[PDB]
Amino acid sequence: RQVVNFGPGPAKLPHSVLLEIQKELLDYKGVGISVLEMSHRSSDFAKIINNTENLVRELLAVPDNYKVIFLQGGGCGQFSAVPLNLIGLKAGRCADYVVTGAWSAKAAEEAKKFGTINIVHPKLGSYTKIPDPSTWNLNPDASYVYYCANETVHGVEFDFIPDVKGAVLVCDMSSNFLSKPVDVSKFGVIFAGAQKNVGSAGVTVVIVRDDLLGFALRECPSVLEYKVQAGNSSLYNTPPCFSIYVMGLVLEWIKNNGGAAAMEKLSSIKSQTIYEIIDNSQGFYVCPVEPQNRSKMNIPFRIGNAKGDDALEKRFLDKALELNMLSLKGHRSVGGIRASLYNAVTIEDVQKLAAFMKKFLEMHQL
Amino acid sequence: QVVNFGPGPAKLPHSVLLEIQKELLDYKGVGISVLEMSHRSSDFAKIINNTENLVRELLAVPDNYKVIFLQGGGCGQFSAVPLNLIGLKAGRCADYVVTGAWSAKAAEEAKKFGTINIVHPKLGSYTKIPDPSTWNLNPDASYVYYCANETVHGVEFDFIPDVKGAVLVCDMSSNFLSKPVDVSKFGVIFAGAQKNVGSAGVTVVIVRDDLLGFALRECPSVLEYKVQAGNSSLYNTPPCFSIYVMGLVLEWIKNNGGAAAMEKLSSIKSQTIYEIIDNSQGFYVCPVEPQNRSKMNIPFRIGNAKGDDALEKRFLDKALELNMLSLKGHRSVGGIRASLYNAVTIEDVQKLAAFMKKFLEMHQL
Amino acid sequence: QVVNFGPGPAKLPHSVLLEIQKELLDYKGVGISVLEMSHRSSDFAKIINNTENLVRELLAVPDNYKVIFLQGGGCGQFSAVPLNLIGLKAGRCADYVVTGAWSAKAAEEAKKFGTINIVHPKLGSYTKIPDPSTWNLNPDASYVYYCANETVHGVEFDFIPDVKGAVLVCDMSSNFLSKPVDVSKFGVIFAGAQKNVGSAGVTVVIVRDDLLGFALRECPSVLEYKVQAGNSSLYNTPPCFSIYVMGLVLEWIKNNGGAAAMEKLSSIKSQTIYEIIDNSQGFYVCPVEPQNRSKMNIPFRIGNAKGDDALEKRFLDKALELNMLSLKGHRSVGGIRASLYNAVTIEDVQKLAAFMKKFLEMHQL
Amino acid sequence: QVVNFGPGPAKLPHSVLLEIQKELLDYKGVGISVLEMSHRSSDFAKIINNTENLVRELLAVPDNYKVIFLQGGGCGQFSAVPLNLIGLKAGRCADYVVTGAWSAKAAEEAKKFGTINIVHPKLGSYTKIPDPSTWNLNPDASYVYYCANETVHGVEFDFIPDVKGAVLVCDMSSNFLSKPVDVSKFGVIFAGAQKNVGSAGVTVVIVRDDLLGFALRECPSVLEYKVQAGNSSLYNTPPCFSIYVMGLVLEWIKNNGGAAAMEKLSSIKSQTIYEIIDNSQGFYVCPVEPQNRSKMNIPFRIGNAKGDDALEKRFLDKALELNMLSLKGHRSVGGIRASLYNAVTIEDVQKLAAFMKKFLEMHQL
Amino acid sequence: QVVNFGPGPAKLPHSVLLEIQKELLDYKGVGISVLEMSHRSSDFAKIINNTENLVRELLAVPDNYKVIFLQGGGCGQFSAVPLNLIGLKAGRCADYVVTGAWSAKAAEEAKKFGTINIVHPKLGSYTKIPDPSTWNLNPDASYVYYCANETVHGVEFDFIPDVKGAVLVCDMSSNFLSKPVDVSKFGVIFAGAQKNVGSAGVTVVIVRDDLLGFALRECPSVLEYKVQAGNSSLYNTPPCFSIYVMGLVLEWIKNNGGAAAMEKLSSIKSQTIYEIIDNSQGFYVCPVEPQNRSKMNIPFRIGNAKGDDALEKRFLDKALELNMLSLKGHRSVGGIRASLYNAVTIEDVQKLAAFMKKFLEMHQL
Ligand SMILES: Cc1ncc(COP(=O)(O)O)c(/C=N/[C@@H](COP(=O)(O)O)C(=O)O)c1O
Ligand SMILES: Cc1ncc(COP(=O)(O)O)c(/C=N/[C@@H](COP(=O)(O)O)C(=O)O)c1O
Repeated sequence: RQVVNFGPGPAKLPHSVLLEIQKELLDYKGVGISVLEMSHRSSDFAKIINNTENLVRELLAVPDNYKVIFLQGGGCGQFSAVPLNLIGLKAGRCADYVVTGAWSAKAAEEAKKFGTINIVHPKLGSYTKIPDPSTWNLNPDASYVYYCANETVHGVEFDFIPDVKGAVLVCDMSSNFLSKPVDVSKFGVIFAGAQKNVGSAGVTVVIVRDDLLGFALRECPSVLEYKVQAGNSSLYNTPPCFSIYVMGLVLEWIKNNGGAAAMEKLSSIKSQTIYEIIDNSQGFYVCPVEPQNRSKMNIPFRIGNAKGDDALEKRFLDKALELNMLSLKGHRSVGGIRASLYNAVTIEDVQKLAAFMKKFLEMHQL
Repeated sequence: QVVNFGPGPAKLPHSVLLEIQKELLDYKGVGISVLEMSHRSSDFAKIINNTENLVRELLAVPDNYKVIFLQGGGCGQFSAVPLNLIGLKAGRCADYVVTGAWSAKAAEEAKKFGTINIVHPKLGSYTKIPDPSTWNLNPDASYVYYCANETVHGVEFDFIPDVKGAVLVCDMSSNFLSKPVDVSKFGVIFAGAQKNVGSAGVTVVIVRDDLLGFALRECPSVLEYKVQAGNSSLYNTPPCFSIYVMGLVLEWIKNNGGAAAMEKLSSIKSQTIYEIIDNSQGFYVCPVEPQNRSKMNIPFRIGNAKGDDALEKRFLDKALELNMLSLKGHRSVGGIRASLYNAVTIEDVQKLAAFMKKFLEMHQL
Repeated sequence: QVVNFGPGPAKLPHSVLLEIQKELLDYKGVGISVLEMSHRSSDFAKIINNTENLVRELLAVPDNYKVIFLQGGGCGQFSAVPLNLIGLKAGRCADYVVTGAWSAKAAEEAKKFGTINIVHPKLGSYTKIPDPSTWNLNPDASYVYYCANETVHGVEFDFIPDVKGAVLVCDMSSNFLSKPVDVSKFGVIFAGAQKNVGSAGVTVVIVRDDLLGFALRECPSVLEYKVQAGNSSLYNTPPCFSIYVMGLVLEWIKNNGGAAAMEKLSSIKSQTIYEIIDNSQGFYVCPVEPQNRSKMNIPFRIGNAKGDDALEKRFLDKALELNMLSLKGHRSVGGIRASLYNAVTIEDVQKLAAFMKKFLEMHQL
Repeated sequence: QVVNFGPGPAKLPHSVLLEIQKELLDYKGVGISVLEMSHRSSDFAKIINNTENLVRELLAVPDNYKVIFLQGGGCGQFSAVPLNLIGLKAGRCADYVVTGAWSAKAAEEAKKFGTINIVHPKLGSYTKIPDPSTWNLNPDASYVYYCANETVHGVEFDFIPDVKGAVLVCDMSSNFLSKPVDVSKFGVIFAGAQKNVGSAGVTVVIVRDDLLGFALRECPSVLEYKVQAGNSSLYNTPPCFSIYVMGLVLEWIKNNGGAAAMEKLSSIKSQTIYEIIDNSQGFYVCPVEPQNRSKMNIPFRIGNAKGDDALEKRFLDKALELNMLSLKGHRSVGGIRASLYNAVTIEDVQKLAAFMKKFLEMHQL
Repeated sequence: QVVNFGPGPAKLPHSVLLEIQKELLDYKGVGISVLEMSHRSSDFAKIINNTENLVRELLAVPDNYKVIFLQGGGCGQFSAVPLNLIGLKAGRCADYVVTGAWSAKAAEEAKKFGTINIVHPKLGSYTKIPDPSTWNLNPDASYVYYCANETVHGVEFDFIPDVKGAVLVCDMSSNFLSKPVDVSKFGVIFAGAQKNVGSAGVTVVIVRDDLLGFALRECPSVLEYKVQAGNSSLYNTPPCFSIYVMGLVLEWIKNNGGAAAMEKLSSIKSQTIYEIIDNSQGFYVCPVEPQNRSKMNIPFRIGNAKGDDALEKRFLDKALELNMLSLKGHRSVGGIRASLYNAVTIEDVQKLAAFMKKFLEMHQL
């Protein structure tokens, strides 16, 4: 029985990628050492981190006026780095935030340590929709505007780029990075933790417009300052060498599988398969997210009713584990069930979940 | 062949790399990779808790000391230790002992968060440790910071300095677990894993549990000691594979005799090279005073104290021809540098010893 | 490393070729090969019944439809369809729609068994589908025949044509189970397995149960639907191994999302190649109208519409160096033809996409 | 341990299955399966040519005969033989020699294309070949048909009959290449390959090259001898894998001594069983007159001429317990039947003979 | 791959054996082997003088001591020590400390040359060192003898016992040059080279120069200290090759850090094994008391203190299967004995440590 890994982050990696890492784990391409032993200042690793940046630029069509850097600290680290580097862009130290789920809320709260944060929309009773941009109250003197493209815990995803009336746009794409093409010119800063969609945990990719450097605060750590790191080509200090090497192998895998354009159509096929089972389930599976904001990456749902049948949800997760389908348990803050369908999750995998969901419904529906 | 004298990231034990390779696709039968593993799983809980217990056992860490695993490397703590501690006393003052390039870098970084005073008079050359008595200590300084092993200049403390009861913060990146350490006398110990205990990506921090909460407002949450300690280093996704790698290297250190056996091997390896430099009749020149000579990093010059560039080039070329990697000195000092961390075996240093002996035998006048 | 763009026989899933190899000497532990298995044994009964069940499941074939497995390939049904159905009405007439080479061959073969009226005027170039509303249908015709996907000219139906209540017959040889089909609207569907759902030697035929018993006297017993449906495809020895191979391919299609997912995967594959042609600025020429372009077979020319023989040879030569087999166009059209059947993965097509993009960038004037 | 006495499909040489298994993913280094191989490729031309040459070599087929490989099995030829040859003379009549189940099936099928006349009186039991002197031959008949070996009743011709110079069509399916054959005496020879030369899916048809061009109008083009001979059996996609398998079995026959050695081996094998029957003192009864006994299929009963069902079941149940498969007689006859085709080794017949001897020793009253 | 745990002769450094091999036919260009070198040549004089200088340098032998190389092994000094020194006092009495089989064998041999008195009561088992204050010393005895490291029983002295001024003779064959030695406090130190400093054939004796000339009349000239020291160990033909071999081992010990490094390596190696024995839950049983445990020879039992014969046999069988040689204990004690001399590297000990850990995990209940 082969394992089906629906991991939410860290998540599943392509099997062929794990085969290459295992192959050259003790003698990387004849150099004689491992990537785990490789000096970050050698020519050998210089090609690895340069090829990784070249892949990020190619796959996302990143314009030449954007800097691509690899930092540590994960996504939650960028929750501090974005205000540290950008909240001083305008004297008021004001920043606008769009809270559509748990991770955009966690980021807005963290930004209050560095400036006056304002949520541009009236609070949502439940993270089940994106507030209409026509209802946003945007500060014209705000340094930037922040929003989260894909909410991992709640399954709410933007399928558009919001109009911030010309403001500096900041976006958190950790749970949908390189699942679809992006017009990078519309953004000021894009960041994404690699552990979810483009590699393994340890490294965070950040795409910064080159004219936004140099507004960092005095309290910004040098290792998180965009100007410092973009000047040293992500090599101000020792970067997560192995995680940048793993990321390049996952990026090379996306390119060989059709790039961002193909990942979007595949993400449609996978998410549709599950969403159709839910909508036709006659209430047996309950996804409260509204259809136009449903995420193609994370599909959280309940069983039985809108509040969730705990016994039925316990049998579901237990029968799914004996079938070697891991990490289907929803986030501990919402409970229920969460199916994550990142790039590495194959169509045959979603089919296994889809068949199990149809067989489980035929067996417990009333 | 291949003998890796890397400064950091450095060589890993060949036994460790073999196990990482064996279970990269199916970690101990669970069915997934550690690269694929979730930090909120019970499987990674065993990994990160086993790594913590090894840090506590091998270093004899008291139970009133938190052990957290952060990101950002060494230079991350250059910003993390002031953000977490410079506000311990209202002055926002800190005493810094600059014995080399890494203590100077941390001293410069701390200037972003308060008043930073360098304790001694500025040295002309990082070749000696300013005697602890000539230290201009501030009684109201929030903490005193020094670097146990200066990787670029080869100046290592073989003692714990006296700071008149101040909380002591030490940077042991390039000598972590190379010798037993009295953790009780320290307030905060940090070390980047890539030099002597793991691979690049994760940093060990040992903090006395009564120094949390003095964090400035601008301290990022992933680097705030109080936050990460209260979440067992799981406030956000930690460098899972790096923590798993370190757990195996710590396991290797334990099986070979712990911190007690590492120190004895550190002396054998370091003295083997130092005997060659001292008996070299001026062919090899190491400027460090013998009492402060590092046992991990040995920088020296060839030909003269200023360095014979043409001679040092044939050295590094012939050394590369013999598959001895990363012997080139740091770019700010030049010359040669031999890094003899835990994974570097006695067999390795003997190869470097026989090579330096013959090279001197063929180029000295 | 080989990328198989074969047009029929075509590529099989690597998963399927592996299980066929493992079980070649001892199928499921019964002691013998499938090649040695008797068509009367209880073991082959499970094989052919499962292969019948999968066809009914993956296409949603209603209960009033028979599913049989014949020999003779697709061209066998060019004679078996008239022999079985041209006598539905006493006139011995049949309406045929000639959109390419394979419907043209079927129309000429049917003239041996009756009077055949082609429903539309000659096209001059197989580049479009004549409008079904302009179709000259005979209300006394026994059936209406049409080829859903023309493997040589790349002309595919993206709809079911209205034949005004006439018994409808379709040649789905080259797009069988590449998309869902409303079987209720058809009278007879047939498809050679060697193009999309297995290996050569067997032909699947789907017949409405009231269309049996209209076969002419001259129809062979092994090709009479009524005879073969009455014996469950076992009137004589069936292609046992070829039916077994089909069952594994169908089981592979079911495990990958059924026909619904094949249609969307075929959209990704064909859109990737067709866009390279449209943006080629005349370097790649596909004369088929976009509304009728095939998602399975993409024939095109290089250089200009009539074809540059020099560029088309280097394309096929460099494609052969890269192990991209069977990309040469059919003998009657020449040029290039890429076949993107079910087993052809997205990763395969990307190798073709990168090669066509690089060839254009290197020879475009 | 399994001993396969299958009637058809039958056992294949273990060395053939071993080679098919190892080349199944990468046939002779070309990079693809034969199941994926195009029938128009250089590789398959070499396969189908080698299969034809071995047929011509082992049977010594004269140059004025076409060797074509068809689909539809032997029952397919039951229609292809009349469709191609019943119009040879204007009367459209054919004379048929019914010696068992497969002659009667073929004679009845032929009645769908012309007037068929059995040349001999209806035999009360298929136990003897009517003396060729008794044959009532029509001098205006288009051909004379007879079955060489009746697989169900065990009646075999050990001579080429005299048909007064008429064109002779023979159904050698169950004794093809079990002995040399004077091909020059025949007009059409056909044989399903699943009994003694390969796997199910392909039929070998040897036609004298002047009998081409007499096919009826209703003959399917895939079954027309003239069409297929002009296309080297490549008018449409042929059963590629079956022909590849058939070639390997032909190579195995050639390496084991050709048709001459098969006749010597088939004599030793059938004698081993008949000797048990002839000396069984009525315990085993074989109704066929010994001068017409088949050397390939040995049907018999246990107990008495009509057969004791209680004893025959215990025989088959114990035989199945010993892993001896397909010993049950045909459904229309019941009882026991042993098929001893070329792949059935001498040790296989030795296991059966030792079992029959012990079974006779345990139940003979 | 072979790991040599021999008790004596033991393993030699792989580098030393390589040099012996390379220059076996042409010792440093001279044109002859060492095996052919005349002991009276200028070439061999350089060799034996080199070996003597290395012994003085590594052990810090004061100038008032003679260093001589003799034949006869260690047992040769069991006779040579009484013959040379028992006449130092007219009583012909000598004190012998019996801690194991080698001091016991040395005490018996000493009775041939005088009245020998064992200083303590016979132990029930050679598991500890009798307390030095419990020693019954003869003030009129010529000398006091003891064995520093008992190879058979694993009892080792970690001190220089106070003999109240008497001249002290010590048997250091099992730990010679495994640690710094205060040579001044002894009268005669001897050690067979075949255990920790070379190959069999030669024995080193360190004699204080004021103790020469007390040899009895029956002392052979080749074994008299005054004779050999008077001819620089060249009274007769000395074991030329065994001295040359020994000189390379000494050169190897010097390049690896002298005796101070051999002391640290012995601590790491012995403790790695002892930690497994103390934590074995009685699975491994070392009978020696912790304060007298040898660091060169570790004897233990498996299963219980008396030893499970079947369990220890499967231990030695899998040890041989893993190419770990000479682990079987001495015949008088049985069980397992692991020898950890200077040439036995840490990797060798780690190999054994992992094997002992896995042998326990698969046999312990
Ligand atoms: C003592 C000490 N402190 C901090 C660091 C850096 O850790 P990082 O901040 O994780 O890179 C290091 C790493 N030493 C390395 C740094 O080299 P680099 O200049 O970064 O290429 C070396 O000596 O070559 C260190 O030795
Ligand atoms: C749509 C459609 N219908 C019928 C056939 C005939 O298959 P067969 O009769 O089994 O060969 C085919 C076979 N097509 C193949 C035929 O190749 P061929 O021209 O036979 O070498 C092709 O397109 O190249 C088909 O594509």
